[PDB]
Amino acid sequence: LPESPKRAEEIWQQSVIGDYLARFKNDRVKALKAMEMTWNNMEKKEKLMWIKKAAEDQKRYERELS
Repeated sequence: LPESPKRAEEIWQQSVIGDYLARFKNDRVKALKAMEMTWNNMEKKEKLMWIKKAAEDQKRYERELS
């Protein structure tokens, strides 16, 4: 029953989705496109906090399995 571990990009997406949806007046394909473009353009230094969160969620998954 434990949820699968979340990738760095997914954790970041969760943090910003409300804002992109409000921007694009709830055009969901466009909000998702915009987020895809943004993540793809982000430098490693900007992705690092999300990489860390993804590493911790792998540990969360492992705890929950045991």
